[PDB]
Amino acid sequence: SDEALLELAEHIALRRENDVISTQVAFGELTVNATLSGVIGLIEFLRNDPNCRFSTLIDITAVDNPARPARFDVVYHLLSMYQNQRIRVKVQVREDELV
Amino acid sequence: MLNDQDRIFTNLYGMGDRSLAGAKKRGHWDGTAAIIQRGRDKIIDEMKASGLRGRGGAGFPTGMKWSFMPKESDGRPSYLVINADESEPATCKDREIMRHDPHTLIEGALIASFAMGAHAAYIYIRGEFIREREALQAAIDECYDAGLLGRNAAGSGWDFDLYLHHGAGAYICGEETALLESLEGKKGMPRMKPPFPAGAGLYGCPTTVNNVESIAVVPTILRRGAEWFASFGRPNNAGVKLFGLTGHVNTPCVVEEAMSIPMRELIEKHGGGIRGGWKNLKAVIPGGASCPVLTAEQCENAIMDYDGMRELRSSFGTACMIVMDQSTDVVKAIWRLSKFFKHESCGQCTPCREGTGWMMRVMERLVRGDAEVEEIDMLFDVTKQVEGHTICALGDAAAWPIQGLIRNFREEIEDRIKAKR
Amino acid sequence: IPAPEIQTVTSWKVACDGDEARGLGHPRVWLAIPRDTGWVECGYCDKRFVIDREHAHDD
Amino acid sequence: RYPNGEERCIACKLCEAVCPAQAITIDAEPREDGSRRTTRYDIDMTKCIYCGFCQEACPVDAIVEGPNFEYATETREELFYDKQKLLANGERWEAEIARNLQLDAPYR
Amino acid sequence: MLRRLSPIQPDSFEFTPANLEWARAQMTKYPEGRQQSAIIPVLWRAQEQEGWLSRPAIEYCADLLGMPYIRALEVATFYFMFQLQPVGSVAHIQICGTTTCMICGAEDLIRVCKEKIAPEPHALSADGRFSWEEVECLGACTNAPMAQIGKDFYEDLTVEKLAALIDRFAAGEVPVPGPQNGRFSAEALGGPTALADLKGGEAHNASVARALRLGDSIKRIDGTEVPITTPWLATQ
Amino acid sequence: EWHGWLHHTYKEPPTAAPLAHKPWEKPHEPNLTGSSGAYHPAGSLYRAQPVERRDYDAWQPE
Amino acid sequence: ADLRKIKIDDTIIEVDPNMTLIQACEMAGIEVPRFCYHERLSIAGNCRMCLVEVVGGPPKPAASCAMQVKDLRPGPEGAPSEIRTNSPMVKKAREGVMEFLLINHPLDCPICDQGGECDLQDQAMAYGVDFSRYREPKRATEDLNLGPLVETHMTRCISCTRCVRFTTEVAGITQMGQTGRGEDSEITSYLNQTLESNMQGNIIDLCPVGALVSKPYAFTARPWELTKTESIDVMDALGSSIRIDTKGREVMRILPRNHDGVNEEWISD
Amino acid sequence: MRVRIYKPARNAMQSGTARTRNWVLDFPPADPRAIDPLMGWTSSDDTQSQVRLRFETRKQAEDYAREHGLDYEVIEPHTRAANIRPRGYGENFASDRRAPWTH
Ligand SMILES: Cc1cc2nc3c(=O)[nH]c(=O)nc-3n(C[C@H](O)[C@H](O)[C@H](O)COP(=O)(O)O)c2cc1C
Ligand code: SF4
Ligand code: SF4
Ligand code: SF4
Ligand code: SF4
Ligand code: SF4
Ligand code: FES
Ligand code: FES
Ligand SMILES: [Ca+2]
Ligand code: NA
Ligand SMILES: [Zn+2]
Repeated sequence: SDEALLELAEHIALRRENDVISTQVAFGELTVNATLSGVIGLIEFLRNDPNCRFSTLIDITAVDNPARPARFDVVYHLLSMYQNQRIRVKVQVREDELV
Repeated sequence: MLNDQDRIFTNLYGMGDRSLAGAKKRGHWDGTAAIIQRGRDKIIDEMKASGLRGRGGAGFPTGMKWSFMPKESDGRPSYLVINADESEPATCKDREIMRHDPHTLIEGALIASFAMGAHAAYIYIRGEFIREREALQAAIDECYDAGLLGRNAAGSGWDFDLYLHHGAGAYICGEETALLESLEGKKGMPRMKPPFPAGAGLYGCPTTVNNVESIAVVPTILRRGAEWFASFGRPNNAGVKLFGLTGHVNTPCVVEEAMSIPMRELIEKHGGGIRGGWKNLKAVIPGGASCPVLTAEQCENAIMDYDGMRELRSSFGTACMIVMDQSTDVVKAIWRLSKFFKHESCGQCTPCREGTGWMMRVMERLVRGDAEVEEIDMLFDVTKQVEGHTICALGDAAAWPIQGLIRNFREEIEDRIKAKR
Repeated sequence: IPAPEIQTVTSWKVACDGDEARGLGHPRVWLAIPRDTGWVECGYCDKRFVIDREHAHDD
Repeated sequence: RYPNGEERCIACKLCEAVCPAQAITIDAEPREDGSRRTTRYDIDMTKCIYCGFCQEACPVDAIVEGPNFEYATETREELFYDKQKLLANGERWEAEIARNLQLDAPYR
Repeated sequence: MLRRLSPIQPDSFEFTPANLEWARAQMTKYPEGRQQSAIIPVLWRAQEQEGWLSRPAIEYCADLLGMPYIRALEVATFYFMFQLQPVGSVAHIQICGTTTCMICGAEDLIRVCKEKIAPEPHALSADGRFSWEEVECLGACTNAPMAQIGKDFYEDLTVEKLAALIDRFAAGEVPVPGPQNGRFSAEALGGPTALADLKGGEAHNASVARALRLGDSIKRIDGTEVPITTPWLATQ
Repeated sequence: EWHGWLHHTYKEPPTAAPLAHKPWEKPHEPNLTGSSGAYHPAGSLYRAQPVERRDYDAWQPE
Repeated sequence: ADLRKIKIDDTIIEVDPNMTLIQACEMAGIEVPRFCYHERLSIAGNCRMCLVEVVGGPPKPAASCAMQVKDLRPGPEGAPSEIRTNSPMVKKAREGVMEFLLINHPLDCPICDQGGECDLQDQAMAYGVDFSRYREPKRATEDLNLGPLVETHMTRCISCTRCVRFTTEVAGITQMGQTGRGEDSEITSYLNQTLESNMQGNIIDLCPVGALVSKPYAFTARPWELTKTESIDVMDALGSSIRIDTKGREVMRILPRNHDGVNEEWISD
Repeated sequence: MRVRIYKPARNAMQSGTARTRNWVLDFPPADPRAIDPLMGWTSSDDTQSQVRLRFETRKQAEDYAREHGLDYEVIEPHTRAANIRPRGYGENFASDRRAPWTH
């Protein structure tokens, strides 16, 4: 599943180059850092794309990082029951910025 | 074999005349001025060629050690300290040199001191050797009267003073840096290196520490010659060596022999053989307490020299042996050494202050068989935690005897556990 | 305050654990009786150990 | 208390540190005889979650959760237990508490 | 074993005039400002004079050499030849217990000591005249089993011979030290196996010969027994 | 004495297997909540002598 | 000013050659366990907890507190000398020394004032094994009479001699020493007299274990309860940098904090 | 209110330096605490003192206080400079030492 998640991350980085800032696979989980302006387009691609069929939204939450210029992270957790895989999407948000 | 003509210590037993005149009859103090006028470099270069190696326990090339000393004085005086502590449990060779053939030690001190550019030498003798110190002090006073020591020592044109200093019962004070601490009026705790003694030793001045037998041999090598000394023994194991035969031999004694003599020939020739015949031999500790024990079979072809004992996974040490026959409890023998090392650790550094006691108390239970068999491997592991992790080599010396027992007599330890359980 | 318990011992080193079976006391500690005063007290249970000087056996 | 009648608590404060609800408050001084003992030992029973972490953390089995569960009160402040109240509970329930400790000792 | 000073201490210490003279000579063997080097020899002489090392002696010798008291106390407790409490008034028997003497019967010798002197080491006999202790190797292992009494080694011992020796000390005699089995010094029993021709040159070995001449084996040294000489002061 | 048996914690009744008691133990009391013997904190207004609290000593004029 | 390059683990760093390896490691932000070494005391080298591996040297681990950078043999061709603080040898050395430190240490943490801010607890957690192999009786030690400021529990002493080195070098008194030999060697004051120094309270900080503790502070708090305020002392005109530890409304103790230009890291009694 | 921006100093009781890397923005207690009469607990109406923020650099702490209109004081830290011993361990045995080293 580690090789599988790295392969899947390349597929996303390739098809959504401008949405994706970077990807990471740590502790067996794939995290995608995305731009705020492209997060909706990317999550839509993840939902509908054949290789990555992330049609279950597990949840959305935020993390506060006061030491950072963009203090908030908004985190999207998505599950695919058909592909049997998970993904996390993270976007950095400034205070008073709209998501 | 060695014959009287080739024996350096010719009055080792003190049977002959012990006066200064009697020593001169035996060739000592003979042309000391001429040797010194050969210069520092020629003497050092000759000691290097003779192949002499430290007789204190580690066997480091002596001439090389002398060449670490500075050639010019930078304001700090140089010192030679002669190590007469001799508290290693099986070692008694140095006792004879100091009380019966002192003039070999005194002259070697002068020549060695000149070779390092030292005007003063200090002999550190163990405090238990009360009569040896009185006898050695009497010889030093004879030499001062004869002019062999003092303003123009032996007519050589070198101002040399020889002092006698004694300890008060610490085996760790034989360690070279602990000796300097004891000589300065402190409790004898070793120093870490660096600084090295050639850089900062006694009083923070350049110092060389040599064993009594290392120095006492110097004048004869220079008089007879480096090639003669290197004739005896195997290559890289040169010279004649004072041996101690102790334990369960017919006639225990101290004797001078060539290096690399077979162990059996040494025992049979001078020890009178094993008590009850060679087949009664059980184990031998070949070079003092800190040397791993040897089985009866390993001693068959053992060659008494630095390479021979290393090849058998043991150490040459001081070359004084403990011979144990088939009636000896070997686990009890090694245990009593663990008790010795626990008694002697200076307590400065953790792995030996705490480790030696732990090793002793596990060994005591192994003597009685009051242990699990898994504690033998545990004990071996504990010794490895001490060895190499301490300030001074006493930590190592406390681990090797136990490691030798486990490597060579493990079945005897496992029998005691089965015998009791 | 008087001690809750006194034991007389013939050794200068004692161990106390609250005298309770199989892990029901306090952590086991070793205490040294000074030769000057001849008694020591457990820091956990306050038990006092008192040396029997005439029979006190050095180890 | 110990079988010798002395308090088991030595004011280590491990129970106060582990308490998830911060229900324990302790103050200690050296006693007149020099012993390490508490002068205040409060449990706020309206903060406590009855998790038993304190008895797990105690190194001397001083604080325990006992078998009693029928102590409903008519006023809230009757549930602010001070040191003497807790010690009185231990002196009345010791026989059952000690037996329970023996029964569960093989699993602790 | 904890190294502590005895709880009962003499009120004062003072070197005898000849021992104070001897001590000052010892300080001249070491460079200027290094007189603290003489602490061990000077402390040893204090014990020799009195038979044990007392607190006033340690403080007296610290003042003589300009050391702090704690520094001098460290020396006294680190070096185990110093007796920090009274020992037997007549003699103190030190029996080697290390391996070579152990496998040659040292433990049987210790059994003799417990029967004749005292059940435990460092304990005075009922008279107050004898004490014993077990010590590590004394560097006479070819003469094992052996013991030290006073200044002298008594070597090649046996339970019978050691018992007899203690009886002579108890009667006020000083038996001859050295090998008790007829050996000379350290050569093989039954004649040297090397340097055999020299036999006859000297009656006794160096240790025994000096002991017989001076008779100070168990004598409190007052400093008037050996002349005080400093030949090194001429060298400059 | 009987609580453990009545709640099935112990198999045998205290008649057959009596509980060991230490000499410093105290007799059982029921719940005293609605009575005058109810426990109250030292600073309670029920106490009628509530313990006064402070953490510093004040200087007193001469 | 001829800085020398050295490679520590995987960090190449340039340091004064007179630095010891332990000082260089801290400059590189690499943690090295220690008990006996202190920045402002003479190097002792007795705890053996700071042992590191010098790549290419003899198999013996080296005490990083005592080895100057210039003592390291230069690397081949002039490459920077390498030392490892992460190798299996170092891991085994640290585990071995920690085991030796604990075999005779008393099971005192609940009643010991050091608990919660103890270097022995913390480095045992980080650098030791989680179990014991020691099955023998432990050493028990008598306590000292050092006066009304320092309470002693000498069974806890790990023989680091920080107290001796501070009182002798910094406080300038000669009352403390280490008598005896071996595992029976005791840290002590001469004649069991109370220490005479208005700088003696500093040994409470310096002692890494609860052997030397504060009598006035004894048993009153645990380190995790305290609110810490960095302030300035007014008991004299030096203006020492201090830390005030409060619990609720009350100050519970006063500790020094470092100021190289005023009080270093000491305060008076 | 007024906040403190400072780098917490090493605990003198310990030699570790891991709790000395971060900057903190603190809201120091604003009014006196009181003693609860009933149980003697420490009472407070100052919940703002519960807040303790953590930063990696002084700039980050100073920025946050500025973006949030907080009056702040920055206390500068006192780093301990390395005590470089020219002779290292060897100074313990220097010939010119005032007194012998005690080990
Ligand atoms: C614990 C210990 C004890 C030692 N005892 C002695 C000794 O008694 N006599 C001796 O000559 N060397 C002894 N040594 C060896 C010295 O440290 C040093 O290596 C030697 O004296 C140098 O002299 P050499 O090279 O001429 O042999 C001892 C070493 C250690 C670690
Ligand atoms: S290894 Fe033993 S004798 Fe050597 S310094 Fe360490 S504690 Fe002292
Ligand atoms: S049982 Fe109650 S007092 Fe004990 S730790 Fe849990 S919440 Fe705290
Ligand atoms: S009850 Fe136990 S854990 Fe709590 S302070 Fe007392 S001894 Fe420590
Ligand atoms: S010094 Fe540290 S490890 Fe030792 S008992 Fe105290 S808190 Fe525990
Ligand atoms: S008392 Fe403390 S500072 Fe002194 S040597 Fe022992 S552990 Fe080190
Ligand atoms: S073993 Fe006894 S004198 Fe050497
Ligand atoms: S810190 Fe280096 S040996 Fe102690
Ligand atoms: Ca009490
Ligand atoms: Na401390
Ligand atoms: Zn107890």
